[PDB]
Amino acid sequence: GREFGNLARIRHVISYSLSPFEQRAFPSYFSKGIPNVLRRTRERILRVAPPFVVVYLIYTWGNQEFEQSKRKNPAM
Amino acid sequence: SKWLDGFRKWYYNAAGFNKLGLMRDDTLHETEDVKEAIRRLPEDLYNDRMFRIKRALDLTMRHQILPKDQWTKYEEDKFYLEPYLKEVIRERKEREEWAKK
Amino acid sequence: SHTDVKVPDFSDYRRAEVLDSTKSSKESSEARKGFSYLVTATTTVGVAY
Amino acid sequence: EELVDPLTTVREHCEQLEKCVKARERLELCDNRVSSRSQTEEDCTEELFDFLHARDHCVAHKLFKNLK
Amino acid sequence: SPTIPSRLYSLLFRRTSTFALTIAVGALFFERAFDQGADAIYEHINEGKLWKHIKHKYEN
Amino acid sequence: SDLELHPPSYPWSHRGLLSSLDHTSIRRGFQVYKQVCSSCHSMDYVAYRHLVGVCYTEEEAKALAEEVEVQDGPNDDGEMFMRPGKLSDYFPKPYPNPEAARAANNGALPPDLSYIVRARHGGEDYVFSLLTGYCEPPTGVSLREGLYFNPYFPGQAIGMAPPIYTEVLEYDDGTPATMSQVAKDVATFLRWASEPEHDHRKRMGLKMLLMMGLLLPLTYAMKRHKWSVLKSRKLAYRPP
Amino acid sequence: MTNMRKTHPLFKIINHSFIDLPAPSNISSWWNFGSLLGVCLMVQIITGLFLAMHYTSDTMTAFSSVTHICRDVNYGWLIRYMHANGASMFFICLFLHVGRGLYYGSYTFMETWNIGVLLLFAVMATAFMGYVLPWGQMSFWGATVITNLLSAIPYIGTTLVEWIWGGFSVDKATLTRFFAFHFILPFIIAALAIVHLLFLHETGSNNPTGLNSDADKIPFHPYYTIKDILGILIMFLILMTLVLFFPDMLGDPDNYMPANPLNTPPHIKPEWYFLFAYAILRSIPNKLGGVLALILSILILALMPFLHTSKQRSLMFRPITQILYWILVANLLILTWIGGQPVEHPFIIIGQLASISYFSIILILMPISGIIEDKMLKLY
Amino acid sequence: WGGFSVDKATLTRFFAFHFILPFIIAALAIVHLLFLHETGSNNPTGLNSDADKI
Amino acid sequence: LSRFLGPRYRELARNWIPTAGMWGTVGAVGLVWATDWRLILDWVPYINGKF
Ligand SMILES: CCCCCCCCCCCCCCCCCC(=O)OC[C@H](COP(=O)(O)OCCN)OC(=O)CCCCCCCCCCCCCCCCC
Ligand code: HEC
Ligand code: HEM
Ligand code: HEM
Ligand code: HEM
Repeated sequence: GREFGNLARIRHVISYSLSPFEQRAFPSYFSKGIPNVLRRTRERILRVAPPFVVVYLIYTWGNQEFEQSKRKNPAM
Repeated sequence: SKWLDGFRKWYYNAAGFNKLGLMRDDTLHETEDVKEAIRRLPEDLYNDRMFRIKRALDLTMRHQILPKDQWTKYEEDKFYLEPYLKEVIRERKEREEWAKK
Repeated sequence: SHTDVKVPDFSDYRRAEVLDSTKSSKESSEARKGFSYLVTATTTVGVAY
Repeated sequence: EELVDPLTTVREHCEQLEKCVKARERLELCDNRVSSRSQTEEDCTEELFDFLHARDHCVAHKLFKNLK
Repeated sequence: SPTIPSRLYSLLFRRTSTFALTIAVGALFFERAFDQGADAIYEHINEGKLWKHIKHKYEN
Repeated sequence: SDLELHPPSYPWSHRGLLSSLDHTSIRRGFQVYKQVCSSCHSMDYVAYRHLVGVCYTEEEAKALAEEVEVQDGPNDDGEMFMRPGKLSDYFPKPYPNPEAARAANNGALPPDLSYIVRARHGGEDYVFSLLTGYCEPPTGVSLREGLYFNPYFPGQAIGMAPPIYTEVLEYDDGTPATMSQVAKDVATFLRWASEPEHDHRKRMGLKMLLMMGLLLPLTYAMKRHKWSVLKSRKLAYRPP
Repeated sequence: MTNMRKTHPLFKIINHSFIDLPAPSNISSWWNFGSLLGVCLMVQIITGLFLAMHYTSDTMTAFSSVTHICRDVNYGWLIRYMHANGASMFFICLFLHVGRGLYYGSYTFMETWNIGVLLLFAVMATAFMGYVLPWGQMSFWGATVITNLLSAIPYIGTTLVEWIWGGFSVDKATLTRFFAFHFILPFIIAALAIVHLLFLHETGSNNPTGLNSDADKIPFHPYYTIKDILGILIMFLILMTLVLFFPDMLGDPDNYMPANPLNTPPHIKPEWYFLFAYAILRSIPNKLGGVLALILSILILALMPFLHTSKQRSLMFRPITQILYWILVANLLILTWIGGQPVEHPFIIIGQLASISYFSIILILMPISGIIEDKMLKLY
Repeated sequence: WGGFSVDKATLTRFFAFHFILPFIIAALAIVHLLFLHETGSNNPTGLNSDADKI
Repeated sequence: LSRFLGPRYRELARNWIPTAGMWGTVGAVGLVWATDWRLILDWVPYINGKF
């Protein structure tokens, strides 16, 4: 839309918030930050990682093929 | 068949909009036909849809998902927007055919 | 009914000195505001440097 | 002539290692194959390069503690 | 006895002009203290290598 | 041959992230450059006043400038003349033009060593491996006159004779002048000549690291403090 | 009455663009990146202005002026290396901004996308001529190579290249006009960024779910104000550690030698942000075909909104096209690696397969995957 | 000056500033047009010309 | 693009062919005149006197 006067039509929705001075800025940061991060990692790792694994394999293979191509052949 | 139905449930779980509580028709991109079909909805389904969208945006904002008992299960995903979308699409094809001839 | 609504529990997010509902505020609000504004002031000092 | 460069000592000590003498004997085989022949166009730059690669890796591990 | 941020809020952090004055005074003292600390850390890491550590042998 | 050789990694005293140069080594390397390297190579972007506060004092660098004779002019009748050097004078060129350098150095042009650490792969490791890596050529390699085998040079045929040996000069501080020590000193001096801001760069990096180690958690705490209204907000849907 | 922030005609523009702008609550850190780009642009301009205070665009003194900046000007080395590493940081932020737009379906904002494509072309041209400006070996030889590929155009190409050169090759006139154009183009980039923001604020911004975020929107101030300041501070951490600790890990050593038309380098490359386009051009064994391959690679990036055949906008709920997207990003990484390698075995066939897979993934595989997803989700 | 007198640094920084200021002048002219367009133009009679505008 | 495949759109295209061809003639003549193209201006009789 354009401005906060009219963006959408919402009926029967209640929301609750507290002051920033009455809540902790890091509420149980590690104890619930670790499992959420591993949950997101388990959701995305099978889509993200194997292309970059293929890139690493292709990079290593092409490099070692280049140094084997630079060497000489014993036939002469 | 049954194998295709099981694979389609597996793909429904892999899509991941059920973890935010969304239905199938909530995730449609708002084109002209989709906005017209949304405008043709009854107010109860309209309010349910926009509360589900607001809750999904809030969950994405805090990078979390719903509890697994609150996920949208596969056999209760009712296609509410689909007949309105078919009506809008068919009348737009009729207008397109009339303008074409 | 509008009296049927209730604010849910925020005690997982609240500070330790506002966790008890049977004790008053205003003898700990200055400490919380001083902590947050000390964080802001130290950030401002570093940015100014 | 009585003042000793530490680089020579570190270099010969690194020539007393394991893969360095395998590169040494490979370069010896290259030298005997090339020098004891006529009408060839083959050099021993590769085996010499492997020998200096191993030897100078060993030297660069342990040279600068002997320099003031 | 009140907590130290409570005293800081009651004296300095309440008014915005006093907040800015506290920020400026802390900027001077923080600049001086951090310059001393960082110079000491860098010189302790690089003892005997800088010019200021060896210039006494050539000042004659 | 087109096949080449990587120089190894040497443990320099300035190799660390916050570790400075050793200025005594730079002073010795400047002595090595003056007594050996300056006959063929140039330092067109380095002057004597750059040595003040790094390797030499004001009077030491002024004596170093005054011990060489530089070009000045024109006078009142438009004639060039020689004068004693000054602190603002740059390091003197060995040749007036590169064609004279090519004629004097058997066709080859000795490059200007002001960025020779930054213009070569490996940096001062390459210079240390080149200066200490002169060896006899292997069998099957025929080498012309005026060319010398150096495996670290690309093509393995350099036009530079081996310029340093043991007692190639006498140090002022009594350090024994072995080939490796002289090569390390001149490599440290060339690294300083390529990057004269190196110590100040690392000191500024240390100060930046300490300020960002202070400022990342504080700005993160400010962001989380302002976003805690949204991140703890509860929602409820109550249709009638 | 006294609500000056919404009544003053100057102040209401800043208000409407940065304070009371309704933004989606759920946008991730990726949405920071474009703001970083603007800040990085400002940084470039500022550093460039101070670099313009001591640089001379003369072929006998350009390298000398660069060395005088790095040695004699107080903190001139800092300004120069902040300028170079800020160009690298600008291209990093451009790549991540474009990748966000590709992933989250933001190309359906078509005018914003097209103004972005024009901005990307302008920034690439500006960075190319700016890299020509220090007049090292690699600057001169890269300018010569790129202008020869421009001369590959039939029947008008040679006259156009001698018109751009101002003569027979890269010379004094080329360097001086490149300094003039490198000065003037970032201000046009800033004006095009104003047009970019105008079109986006006309249409609103997207969220990672791809849904209508009108139900949950927040003011830009102070949420995204403090979030983009945190992003700017992280970007300045990475930029300043790149300047003060590893100043030469992205640059090339042969640019520290003066330009010699007699001596050619054994291997000529552009900088790292042009290497994927260099590998795309170099893979086809033709000149005009390679130039058209580079131009049409950036042009199919522009053509991307016409290939969207899915009823969902973002890729958050589209795993097959997610896999294809990450294969495409992986292929771009491979092309960037190949562009820095010389033409021997097997780099030619690897670059050829990489470019073929790049065009096949963008043009063919993604709409087919979207159609398969629409079948699998029982849409039609 | 960047020195004791008017020298090379003065000329180079004057080239940079003379290059960069007309674009700031163009931006200030855009602000000038906006601040005029909030209220329209004046007429030589100095009266309210709202009844006769083209 | 099957939206514009009909008799009305074919009639509209047929009606707008001569205007588009005349505009293409305008563009070609302007391009030849502005670039001073020798492949065409060497054939026009009065233009030959300036070469
Ligand atoms: C089948 C399941 C996965 C395998 C078995 C493991 C099961 C583990 C079960 C435990 C739960 C794990 C967490 C689950 C999270 C969500 C689901 C998920 O991640 O699914 C797997 C994922 C996507 O699967 P999906 O996209 O649904 O499959 C489409 C097929 N119809 O990803 C995949 O399916 C794998 C995708 C692999 C892609 C490989 C690409 C190789 C080629 C890359 C080339 C790159 C370079 C190209 C260069 C060209 C030029 C040289
Ligand atoms: C005259 C005999 C010289 C002396 C004394 C020094 N150098 Fe030199 N150098 C000389 C020539 C003719 C050349 C070019 C030869 C060629 O084959 O190209 C060089 C070259 C170098 C280089 C560049 C190596 C490269 O890969 O380009 C370096 C780094 C170098 N020389 C170092 C160096 C040092 C440190 C010296 C003082 C001990 C020194 N050289 C003296 C000629 C002469
Ligand atoms: C209008 C603002 C700008 C001015 C006045 C400017 C000016 C200059 C000058 C004088 C140089 C030469 C000094 C040097 O070599 O470091 C230079 C180099 C360079 N500029 Fe800019 N520049 C500007 C903006 C940009 C932008 C927006 C970019 C792209 C991100 C850019 C990219 C570069 C690059 C890549 C170099 C080469 C750096 C090097 O190799 O040393 N410049 N610029
Ligand atoms: C010159 C560099 C650029 C600058 C300064 C710039 C600036 C911005 C800014 C400030 C935003 C709004 C904040 C945000 O969402 O990140 C934005 C968004 C956007 N930009 Fe750019 N941009 C640049 C390059 C590009 C390019 C090259 C493209 C095209 C590929 C592009 C397309 C977009 C799109 C589509 C959005 C909308 C994001 C969304 O709502 O999802 N931008 N840009
Ligand atoms: C940089 C040079 C300047 C440019 C490009 C510029 C541009 C313009 C333009 C386009 C207009 C509207 C057309 C008009 O009424 O003439 C205008 C009007 C005006 N300008 Fe400027 N201006 C400039 C300098 C100034 C200066 C120096 C002043 C202050 C003395 C000024 C004060 C005004 C005023 C008061 C009007 C309103 C005219 C009226 O309604 O009577 N301008 N200017």
